Amino acid sequence: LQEEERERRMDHAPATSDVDKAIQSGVSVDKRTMQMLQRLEIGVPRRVKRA
Amino acid sequence: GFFDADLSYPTVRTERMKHKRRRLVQGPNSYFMDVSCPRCRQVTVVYSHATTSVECKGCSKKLCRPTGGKALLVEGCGYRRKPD
Amino acid sequence: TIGMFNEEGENVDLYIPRKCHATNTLIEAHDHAAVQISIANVGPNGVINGTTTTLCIAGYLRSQGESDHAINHITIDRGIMRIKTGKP
Amino acid sequence: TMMSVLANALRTIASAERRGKRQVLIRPSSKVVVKFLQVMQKHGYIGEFEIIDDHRAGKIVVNLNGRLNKCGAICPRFDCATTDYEKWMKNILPSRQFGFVVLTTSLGIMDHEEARSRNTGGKVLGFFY
Amino acid sequence: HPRRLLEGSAIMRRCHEYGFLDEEKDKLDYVLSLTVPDILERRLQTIVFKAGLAKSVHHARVL
Amino acid sequence: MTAVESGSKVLRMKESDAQKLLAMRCHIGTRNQSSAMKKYIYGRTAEGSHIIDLHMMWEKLILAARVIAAVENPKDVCVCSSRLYGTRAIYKFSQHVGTSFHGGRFIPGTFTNQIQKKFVQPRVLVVTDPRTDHQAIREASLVNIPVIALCDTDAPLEYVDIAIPCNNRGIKSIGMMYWLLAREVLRLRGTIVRSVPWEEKVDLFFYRDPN
Amino acid sequence: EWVPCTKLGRLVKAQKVTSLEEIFLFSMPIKEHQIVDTLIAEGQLHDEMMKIYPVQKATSAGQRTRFKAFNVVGDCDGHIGIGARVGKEVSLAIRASMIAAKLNIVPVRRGYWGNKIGEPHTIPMKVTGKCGSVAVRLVPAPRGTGIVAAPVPKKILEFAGVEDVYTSSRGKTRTHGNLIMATFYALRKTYGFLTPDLWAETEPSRDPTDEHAELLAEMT
RNA sequence: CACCAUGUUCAA
RNA sequence: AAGUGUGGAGAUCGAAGAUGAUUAGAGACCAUUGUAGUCCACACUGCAAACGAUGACACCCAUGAAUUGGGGAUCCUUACGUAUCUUUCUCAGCACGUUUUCUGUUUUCACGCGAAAGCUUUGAGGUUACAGUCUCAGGGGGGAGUAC
RNA sequence: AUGCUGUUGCUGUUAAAGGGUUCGUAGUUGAACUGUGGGCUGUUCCCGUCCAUUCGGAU
Ligand SMILES: *O[C@H]1[C@H](O)[C@@H](N)[C@@H](O[C@H]2[C@H](O[C@@H]3O[C@H](CO)[C@@H](O[C@H]4O[C@@H](CN)[C@@H](O)[C@H](O)[C@H]4N)[C@H]3O)[C@@H](O)[C@H](N)C[C@@H]2N)O[C@@H]1CO
Ligand SMILES: [Mg+2]
Ligand SMILES: [Mg+2]
Ligand SMILES: [Mg+2]
Repeated sequence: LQEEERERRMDHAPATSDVDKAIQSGVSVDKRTMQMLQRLEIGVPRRVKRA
Repeated sequence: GFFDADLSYPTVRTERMKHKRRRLVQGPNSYFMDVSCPRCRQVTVVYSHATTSVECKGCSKKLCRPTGGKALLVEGCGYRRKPD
Repeated sequence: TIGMFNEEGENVDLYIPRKCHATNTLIEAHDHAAVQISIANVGPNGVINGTTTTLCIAGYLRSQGESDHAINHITIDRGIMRIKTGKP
Repeated sequence: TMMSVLANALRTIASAERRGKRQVLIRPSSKVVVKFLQVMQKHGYIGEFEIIDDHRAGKIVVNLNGRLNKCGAICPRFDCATTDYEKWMKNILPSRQFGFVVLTTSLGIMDHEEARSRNTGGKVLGFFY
Repeated sequence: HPRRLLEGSAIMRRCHEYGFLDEEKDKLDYVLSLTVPDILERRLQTIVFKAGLAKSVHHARVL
Repeated sequence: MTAVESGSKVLRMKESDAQKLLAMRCHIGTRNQSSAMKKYIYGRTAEGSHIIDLHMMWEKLILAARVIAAVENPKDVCVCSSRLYGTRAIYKFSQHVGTSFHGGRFIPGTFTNQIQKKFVQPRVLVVTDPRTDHQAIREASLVNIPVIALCDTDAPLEYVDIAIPCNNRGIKSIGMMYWLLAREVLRLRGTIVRSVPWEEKVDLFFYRDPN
Repeated sequence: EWVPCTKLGRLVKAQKVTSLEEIFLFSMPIKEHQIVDTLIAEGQLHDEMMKIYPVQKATSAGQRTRFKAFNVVGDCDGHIGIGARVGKEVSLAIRASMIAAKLNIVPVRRGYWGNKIGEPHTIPMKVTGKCGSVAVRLVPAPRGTGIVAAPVPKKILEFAGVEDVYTSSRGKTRTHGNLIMATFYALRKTYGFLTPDLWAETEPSRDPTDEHAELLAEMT
């Protein structure tokens, strides 16, 4: 019952996801990663940086 | 990944690394170059691994120096590699 | 038409066994690492169909570490998994 | 030093086939070792193979299809009369049903089954099954 | 082959002649299936018991 | 496995999908490198970390999903994690997809000791790590269970059939690979549709230190 | 009664898996000896004890003694199984080897020496099997040869359905623990050798636990 | 780091 | 290595031997010595656990740290990544870093093998599915490496 | 019986056994190549022009 209570208190998420708050500042990839993302069939994604 | 090695038609990355006799067909590493003398300026053909010390036939000077591998050309000389 | 016959054309042996799709190795009855993997054939809208592509791998090939290289080589041949990106 | 080039080639095929490879690189090659492989193609134990030209002895890249269990070379090349085929089948072959003993005869390099039909004898080269 | 047509038709002949194989068995693979009681049934001690001329098989060997 | 029989582009990675992978750092490998995962590396970055090819990540991700979606009775998939960072993600993948799940010490004999009362017989094992789940994999070698694994750059790939390359180390990186696989298996089944985004937040897949 | 625990024994008890070669096809471990005597008919399955010998463990204050019993099982139509268990009483280890020999049941490929005319009289190729140093080699024999073997391999080869065979044995055959299990390893290899009959491509099937997954969930 | 050698014959 | 011959040398350690001591005895260990020897020259010997208790020459053979010398770069993909610090003369230098590759001495690691211990591109693997070439030795323990 | 004489067919790290190392004759073994021909006739997707902007669409 303390395990059934704290399993309900833990399964709670904010309205904005931690991934949606991560894109909204920019993902800021590395040199090698950005040099890879030119090669893809989708190109370099939007909301990106090069650091 | 996702491309498998074909032993008949190996990758340029795989094949450039290999020893010259460990290639699929063995071949040279060396080449010829057209060396211009530092004074005197006349062109000479110098082998890349010239263990002898080649002389300028016009200048009378020696524009190469043997090493353990590739021979070292003198300072101030111009050279471009010849094909084949 | 697989397995030995009689000269009267009746299939004499019991149990024609499976063969590895990577190494063509006949899978024995005690080879308890030998697995079948069913991959869902999927349609144009990205939802699975009622048909699956099944590929079976021998037990020694999983034992060494070389099964994952073999599942790649099969699914490129079957056309299941793409070999490279398209051009940008 | 390398003594028998055919015994070298069949040993590298048999070794790479028990390892389950997809291709072998055979070095050096001969006219004998390609005539041995073309016996192994006709009864479908190997796939397509390719002879690379050096101005040396060549190299052969053989595509394996999983069907070969063991190929080997009998050294020295013992002389085999026509009455001696059933003796060589019981010694080096696993069964009378499958498996071939390759011989070099006057008519060519053939397996044991063809040479029995053409009523010829030869020196034994090797086997494949 | 000459040694199988001759001399393979001799061994099938003596099986049919002495009662080792009935006349349906003609393929030569039935000689490989003969047993020791298949031969012992053809002794005169056995037929004189089987034809009915004696009460027991030890009556037949006496007579 | 983003190649369908007709030839559509329905399964392929999109600029929204790959933007999530870059944000959650699930393409950064560790410093070390093994032979079997060497084909999945694109290149090495400065500070010596390995970068994983996002094509081969996505092709092995969808290939593992085309295997999980082709399982009627989804309880025959068992997904398991001995490392602590996985256990919350293992629970939420099991909730949306409907698979068995196990966390913590594996308790040997779960797959082989048949008179135990914790005896299960899955058809597909999904391990979070090939290394910390060595015991789950080694019993799958005994009772004919193929293995799906989230492999890092140095992974022992004996008995692993579909090795997914990712970053299984960090808390956000793990769970993003379970969100995206749960997001995908539900698409292949037809539960959710591919047009609208899957509303369910990734945050519940993340492990959170309850003390 | 017999309540099964494994999914294979649930399907054998429900007659969903009907024959024993449906288990051999998918490389499944048996794990329950009631599977075998259900699938094989009861009168067409013979067993008898190969060897019983005592093995001792030196302890403080004397020796511990347990008897190691060998059993062989199989109808004489291509199924063979050998199991070796141990026990304090000789009656327990004989009973435990019966349980063990059915779990190790395995098929025997049989073939022809010369022409093919009926049921196979012999093994289809030369095969050896090695346990310890004792390796026995089994060679195909002609149609009316018989089993030419030592009386410990000969009793195993009778239960495996092989009617005519040549046999060699290379080293320390008076150790019957390894002589028994080397005849078993050699007959087990008869479905391991890829012959040009089996070169053809066969269409894949579905596991009995794949196909009947909806029925097995109804036992829970 | 003083000295500290040995226990008849078979059998259980 | 010991040993031998003829010359040198002769410091130290030191078979033999001598004294102490320990011990039931001590012909031993321990302490003090001390001859031949140790060391060199020129001859002789040819006796090792002279070992990896593993004959030589080729072939194939999975993986990850290193190390020594030389060389080179900074539906099976048409190619690509470079730092550090010493520098008025055996100095167009030296060392390092990342990566190739040849040769050598190895190490924890896939098959396979072995009675096992273990071996494993450095085979003891590629072997009853037994043939690349040559060579030497063995055939229960002794007597006996003895006698002639 | 004895693959305990081994050509088939034995062993040699530890069970008996690789000889201290090189050179070396008799001996045995020894790399590739000069070629086996030809003619006729039988035998639904995806790639763009209209919508939308960290996730779509008719085509
Ligand atoms: O000849 C070499 C061979 O061509 C190559 N296969 C290589 O194998 C490895 C390589 O292993 C060695 O790692 C050593 C460094 O720790 C390196 O040695 C080298 O060191 C450099 C710096 N001193 C050189 O200057 C030096 O000349 C060179 N000996 C390598 O040899 C690894 O580095 C690779 N990561 C993987 C390769 N497979 O080894 C052969 C000689 O061992
Ligand atoms: Mg006394
Ligand atoms: Mg004292
Ligand atoms: Mg002194």
